[PDB]
Amino acid sequence: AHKKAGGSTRNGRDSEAKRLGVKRFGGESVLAGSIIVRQRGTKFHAGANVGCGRDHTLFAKADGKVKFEVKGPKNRKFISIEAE
Amino acid sequence: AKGIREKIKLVSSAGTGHFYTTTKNKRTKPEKLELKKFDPVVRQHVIYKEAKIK
Amino acid sequence: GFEGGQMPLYRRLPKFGFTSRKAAITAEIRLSDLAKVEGGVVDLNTLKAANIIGIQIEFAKVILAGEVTTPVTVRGLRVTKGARAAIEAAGGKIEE
Amino acid sequence: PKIKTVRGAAKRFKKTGKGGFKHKHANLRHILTKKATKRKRHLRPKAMVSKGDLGLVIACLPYA
RNA sequence: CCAUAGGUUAAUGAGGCGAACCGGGGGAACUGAAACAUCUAAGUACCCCGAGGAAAAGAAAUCAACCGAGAUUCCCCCAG
RNA sequence: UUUUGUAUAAUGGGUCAGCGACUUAUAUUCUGUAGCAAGGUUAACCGAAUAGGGGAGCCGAAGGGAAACCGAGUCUUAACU
RNA sequence: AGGACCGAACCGACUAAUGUUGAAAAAUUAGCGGAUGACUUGUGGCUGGGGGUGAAAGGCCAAUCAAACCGGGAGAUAGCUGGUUCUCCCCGAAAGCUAUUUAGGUAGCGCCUCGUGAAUUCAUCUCCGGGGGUAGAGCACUGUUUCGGCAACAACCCGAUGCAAACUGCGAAUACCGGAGAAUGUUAUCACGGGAGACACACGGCGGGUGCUAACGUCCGUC
RNA sequence: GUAACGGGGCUAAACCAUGCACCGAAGCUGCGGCAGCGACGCUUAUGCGUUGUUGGGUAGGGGAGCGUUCUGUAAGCCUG
RNA sequence: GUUUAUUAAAAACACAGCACUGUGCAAACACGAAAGUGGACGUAUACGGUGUGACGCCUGCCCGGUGCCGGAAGGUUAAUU
RNA sequence: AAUUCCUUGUCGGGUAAGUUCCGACCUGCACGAAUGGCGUAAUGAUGGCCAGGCUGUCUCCACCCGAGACUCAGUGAAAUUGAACUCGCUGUGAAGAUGCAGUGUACCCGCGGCAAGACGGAAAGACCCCGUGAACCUUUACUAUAGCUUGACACUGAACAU
RNA sequence: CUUUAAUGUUUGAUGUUCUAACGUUGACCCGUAAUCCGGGUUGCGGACAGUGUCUGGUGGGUAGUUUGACUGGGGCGGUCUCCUCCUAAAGAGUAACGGAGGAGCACGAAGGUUGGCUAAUCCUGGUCGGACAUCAGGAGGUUAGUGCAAUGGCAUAAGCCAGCUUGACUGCGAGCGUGACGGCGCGAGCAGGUGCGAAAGCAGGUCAUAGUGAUCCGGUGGUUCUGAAUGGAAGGGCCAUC
Ligand SMILES: [Mg+2]
Ligand SMILES: [Mg+2]
Ligand SMILES: [Mg+2]
Ligand SMILES: [Mg+2]
Ligand SMILES: [Mg+2]
Ligand SMILES: [Mg+2]
Ligand SMILES: [Mg+2]
Ligand SMILES: [Mg+2]
Ligand SMILES: [Mg+2]
Ligand SMILES: [Mg+2]
Ligand SMILES: [Mg+2]
Ligand SMILES: [Mg+2]
Ligand SMILES: [Mg+2]
Ligand SMILES: [Mg+2]
Ligand SMILES: [Mg+2]
Ligand SMILES: [Mg+2]
Ligand SMILES: [Mg+2]
Ligand SMILES: [Mg+2]
Ligand SMILES: [Mg+2]
Ligand SMILES: [Mg+2]
Ligand SMILES: [Mg+2]
Ligand SMILES: [Mg+2]
Ligand SMILES: [Mg+2]
Ligand SMILES: [Mg+2]
Ligand SMILES: [Mg+2]
Ligand SMILES: [Mg+2]
Ligand SMILES: [Mg+2]
Ligand SMILES: [Mg+2]
Ligand SMILES: [Mg+2]
Ligand SMILES: [Mg+2]
Ligand SMILES: [Mg+2]
Ligand SMILES: [Mg+2]
Ligand SMILES: [Mg+2]
Ligand SMILES: [Mg+2]
Ligand SMILES: [Mg+2]
Ligand SMILES: [Mg+2]
Ligand SMILES: [Mg+2]
Ligand SMILES: [Mg+2]
Ligand SMILES: [Mg+2]
Ligand SMILES: [Mg+2]
Ligand SMILES: [Mg+2]
Ligand SMILES: [Mg+2]
Repeated sequence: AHKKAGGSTRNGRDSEAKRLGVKRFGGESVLAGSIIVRQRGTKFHAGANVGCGRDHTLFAKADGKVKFEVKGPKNRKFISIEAE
Repeated sequence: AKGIREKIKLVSSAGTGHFYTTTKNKRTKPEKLELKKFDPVVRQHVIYKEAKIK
Repeated sequence: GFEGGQMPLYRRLPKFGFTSRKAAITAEIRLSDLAKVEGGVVDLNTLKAANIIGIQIEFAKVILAGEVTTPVTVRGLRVTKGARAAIEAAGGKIEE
Repeated sequence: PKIKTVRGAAKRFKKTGKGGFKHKHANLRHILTKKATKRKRHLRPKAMVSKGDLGLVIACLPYA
């Protein structure tokens, strides 16, 4: 089954990483924020990190849901537009 | 893969109901024994001794 | 006729099993017309002009659809709430 | 006479309330379905757009 | 031995041409399947025999579906 | 003509005259146009033959489900969401 | 006597010149080999095409032979080459992606054109809200690297100096994303539907892999 | 075979700086005309005058037309 | 001696000789759907097929592989019942 | 060596000088015993090398005799050919220019003679690659099949021993 | 009746012999002043041979075909899927026979939850040391450990340990991401029943990203979906799976 020859010519055919869902959109339970793929809970994102960190979404519908763990775990709080 | 030595397929089964549920197992690793719960056609869980019973 | 790139493959993926209703087609009798070009003898078998079953068939079962009777010894074996409650200005019947 | 390609019939014959005959779905079924649970629900079929046109030719008179 | 085999004679008749359609015996490959063996082309091409003015088929061990139709043939539908 | 590109030393033609290549059949689908309208239309055939007659039948006014089946609902699911 | 010797006829063809739109679709001229033999020749006959014949070269089978000629299946097939006829007006490409026994072919998407719709959709600019780890820089980390201080001649730690696509404790321009706003452009925008063509692109600028910061080189990006 | 300003020829007819002037394209303007669309003036099936603007173009899409042979209109009309 | 008629006449083909092998005659083998015919009106000192190629001196070791020849006890094994 | 790559091997011979030739050696890239080994008189339009003779093969061509070539009278082809008002040089350029640019040069038109460009003519490259081409050909490619073989049942029966 | 022996048998085997199908390219007689053929007699062979159907061999004797592509010509070599990083111009994405490696798994736990716990390394001490072994304190700061590449991530740890378990659940899914498409991925929330926790709550397999094969033809189980006169059945569908 020899397809061994280094050559070092070999792809990855990469996907999903992208920072789509930039800034505070109008809302929608859209993804917006994915990076590393997996992802779990999130809710109305607030952009978090540590040290510096803490993006500030501010705008979404009622449950963004996205960001795995490489970018501000979970989120959501009381922020919507006027209140939540 | 389909080496008669390593991982195989576990047909699995339940106690009266004629369900299925499938998964993988081994051979050399302790076997000839199995049973979990899993949910059948409907109702409660229980039994599901699958193949290789204690 | 050089349909280079046969439509089949690449379009031809996944093909669910299936069979066929041996029912000829069991036309519904019709658009809630029974009685009136229906021979006005209300029952139903075949010799009709405006709404016809077309004859070759096993059973009927009418839906309710267009405009109904004013008279109607509805038979046709058949059914539906659309039927029992719209054709009901007259002649129930169902038989077998 | 135009001969419908009897194959595609068995394949995606349909015609919702507006053509766009709903093909079908399912993948690995009846071969390798010893894998994945959630991502495998037969649900129902669906059609296409970029591809519909090709799958269009069969049928003519409503048959089944 | 018979009797046949064979022989002679005689009267009838055949024999050969023939365009196509028609019945029948034998029967491709290119081609297509975007390759190729199943499969297709096609029982087509072709070759052989036979007969008619037409040939062939034809008065159910047919079909139907619990109602019934009623030999064969040809035409439109059923249906791509 | 073919090409990224040809005065090209890449292809074709000595010249003239005549001929020389998207047709045809049936089927299906769009567009325009005409007829009629929830109805439209006949086929073979008959024929005082382009009439008139013939509505066998084809399409549309219902759809959903693999189907039985139900039906402006219906599948899905034990579910009435 | 002799598949004996020399040599005409006869049979054959080793060499050179000429011819090469010839006198000639293989010959002429001068030489040359055999010449009682597996010889040479007249007449007629027999072997038929996947078949014949063959002292064997795939040679010969009527100027035709790795399968004759004639007629037919036949308008075989040709993703290839060529060619394609009158006139005016409007719009106007692509030479990409993804598959492909696919790579000079196709097919879906993209881009052209024609129709019907639809919202102050589109686009430039002003401001607002965003994420970034590029250029640049730096050397805490990964790893290179010096030079100076503590190792029966050197890692390890301190100070001073560099280097990096697969280093980053920093970080632009900027492109992209969404929100308002004025103005401007014969909805430029999107959707669905008819017809497409089109997937060989070449050069120049900028950012780069390669190659030698070689090539009218080659492969991406962008204008 | 000058062939490393295109040639001539140049001490400035080179270069550097500064400023004015002139040549220079199918670019723009002027004048006339053609066609599409939006408007304007009206008129008002409609249409025409003014105006703004659009009119390079292979594959290819769309839209208009000319001409030829034959049929109807045709023992009608044209012609020794 | 023969050969590429029409670019090769040779070291190539043939040859006499040698060897292996097959054939008991309705021969093996070949032409042929068959009948039939050739082999041969011959019959092992004969006929076929293969290789070597006068003559001289010779022609060594390998039977593992493939092929062929013999055995066929035992294993495996078709139709058939 | 009809076999040796290194290779013009090394030594000897022939030569004024010999990558060939002849005689050796053996280090046989990669001879070898009937897909015969080593010899062999004779024969050979057979391959290689040397010599004598002979000479225009040559140094180096000269003259001459004839058939053309040239001129006149008669008859009268050919391939090729987009159109020509068809010069050189350097540069340009789809990259080797009569045709573009600059420049040089050149009164108009024949005849004999030569071939250096017209990438000259001829033949839709014979090499190379490509086509999901073609043909023959090979085999332990595949799938079939004639032929040769196997056995069962038929055509096909009678008894007997085990 | 059976375990078993003899005779009758029926029938399968080998082997014996016979004539009578069958052969005779032996002789003789007619047709016939024929070498054919046919009949007859005779001989030799004989249920053999041989033929037809079926069947195992063998089968380049012949026939039809296949024998890939990418490629700085082609060929040799290498590669044809998937995962990670750089190229990749700080949103995606983008090439080269460009520079480096990994997958074609593993796991009744290596999953779930609950409760709890935190490296590596060095210094000083310590018996069995003389580099590192368990102990003690100190410096103890991703320089540890992540089941396997690389990137990203990880202390609320996903890293480590134990108790209890089977959520590696069934039916759906707002709305999204990504694809020409087939398809692929994310997913709060809902319904039925679960496990762990006092409880808020967590769980729809593993820290995430590779560990994969469409269709057809079928196999197995389930279901009154269908079942060609009807009742069944075969077969077909549907669901689960190979
Ligand atoms: Mg009717
Ligand atoms: Mg084919
Ligand atoms: Mg070119
Ligand atoms: Mg030219
Ligand atoms: Mg002409
Ligand atoms: Mg002689
Ligand atoms: Mg010559
Ligand atoms: Mg002579
Ligand atoms: Mg002589
Ligand atoms: Mg003769
Ligand atoms: Mg000839
Ligand atoms: Mg044909
Ligand atoms: Mg042709
Ligand atoms: Mg393929
Ligand atoms: Mg930098
Ligand atoms: Mg292409
Ligand atoms: Mg391309
Ligand atoms: Mg390009
Ligand atoms: Mg280039
Ligand atoms: Mg001026
Ligand atoms: Mg001007
Ligand atoms: Mg134009
Ligand atoms: Mg001789
Ligand atoms: Mg010759
Ligand atoms: Mg010769
Ligand atoms: Mg020999
Ligand atoms: Mg020698
Ligand atoms: Mg020997
Ligand atoms: Mg010899
Ligand atoms: Mg002359
Ligand atoms: Mg010149
Ligand atoms: Mg030049
Ligand atoms: Mg000359
Ligand atoms: Mg030439
Ligand atoms: Mg050519
Ligand atoms: Mg062959
Ligand atoms: Mg073929
Ligand atoms: Mg290739
Ligand atoms: Mg990026
Ligand atoms: Mg960018
Ligand atoms: Mg210690
Ligand atoms: Mg993991």
